[PDB]
Amino acid sequence: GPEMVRGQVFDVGPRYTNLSYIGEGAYGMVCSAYDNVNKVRVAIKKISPFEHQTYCQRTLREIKILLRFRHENIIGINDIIRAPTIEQMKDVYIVQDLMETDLYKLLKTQHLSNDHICYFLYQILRGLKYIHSANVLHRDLKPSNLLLNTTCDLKICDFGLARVADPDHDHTGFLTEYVATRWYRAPEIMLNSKGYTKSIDIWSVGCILAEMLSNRPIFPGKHYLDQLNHILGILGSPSQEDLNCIINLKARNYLLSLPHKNKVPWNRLFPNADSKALDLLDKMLTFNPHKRIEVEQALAHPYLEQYYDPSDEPIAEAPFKFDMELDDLPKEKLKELIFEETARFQPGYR
Ligand SMILES: Cc1ccc(-n2nnc3c(=O)n(CC(=O)NCc4ccc5c(c4)OCO5)cnc32)cc1C
Ligand SMILES: Nc1ncnc2c1c(I)cn2[C@@H]1O[C@H](CO)[C@@H](O)[C@H]1O
Repeated sequence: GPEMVRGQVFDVGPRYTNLSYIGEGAYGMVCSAYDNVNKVRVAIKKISPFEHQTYCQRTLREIKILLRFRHENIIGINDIIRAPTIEQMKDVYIVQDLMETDLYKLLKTQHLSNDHICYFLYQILRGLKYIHSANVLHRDLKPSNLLLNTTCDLKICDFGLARVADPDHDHTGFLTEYVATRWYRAPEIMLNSKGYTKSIDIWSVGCILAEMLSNRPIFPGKHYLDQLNHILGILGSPSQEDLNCIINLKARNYLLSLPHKNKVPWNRLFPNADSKALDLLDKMLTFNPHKRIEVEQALAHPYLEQYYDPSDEPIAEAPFKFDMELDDLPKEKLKELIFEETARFQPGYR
């Protein structure tokens, strides 16, 4: 019959066998398996998105982007398995390089040395440099989306919320819904931004750097608005100039309605941290997204000086483009596009 794991068919045989559970998450079990062709254990994520129209959006953009990207610090797609017809296609299996852990799990069981933190940050920013050079935003960076192995190699994964950048259409209203993980959301997400600019990913990296420095999320909000209160709990109330930058008056008055908060100095929060790391952290976690440091400026910061090397930091061929976007297309048209996009892996084909 068809192999299966924890009362669930993982119909990846005969090529992939000897399965073993890793974990779940984005409506999909993840297993390792032995690839009987390439003779190596691989990771396989099972995805069932065709009931819900958003899950289809997230699946298609992920596949499309990850098939186009080629970068040491970004997880690739090695194979995609699905039924040969389509009405049979109820599941999609995406085969990827097997990594050993992720930063989230690592931080649960280890305090990182400064040397380790510096190197992990470099790799995160090296990967991000590539993504942003394609004008793509990851939009959900966090420790559990950073895969690792014992040799300290790092790969960014989970491009389900990724989009082509779009600063022209970034403006949105106060309190707009959002899907990305609360603790890593830039302040402007709660104020006037849909997260369509590169500064949104830099904020998230700053959050991760703070977490590596202390093994504690720096901004653990419990609810939507509470998240913004935590951020101001460290940054302090916004400056006059920064208040004005905010366009719509609703968000502007909400900020005015908050009690004044004193800025907690970085080296008071992290007394044992490298002062160069704190200087870069300060520039990544800046309230005003226009003043926030850019990925190449972060790579060129004194903290990363032993690694920064543009000749060893690939960039993209040219800006990525979605021929048409996916936020209106019905989930049946999306399934079709997922079908064609995955056909290149169907045994046979020319
Ligand atoms: C409790 C506990 C604590 C710590 C550790 N580990 N594990 N590995 C290491 C390790 O490498 N360094 C030194 C270091 O800074 N290396 C950077 C580097 C590694 C590869 C590169 C590289 C740089 O440039 C290219 O390739 C220090 N401490 C470590 C393990 C456990 C279990
Ligand atoms: N390619 C991989 N190698 C190793 N583990 C992986 C992956 C992938 I894709 C996902 N996971 C595991 O699923 C969760 C994502 O953080 C975690 O449980 C994470 O360990």
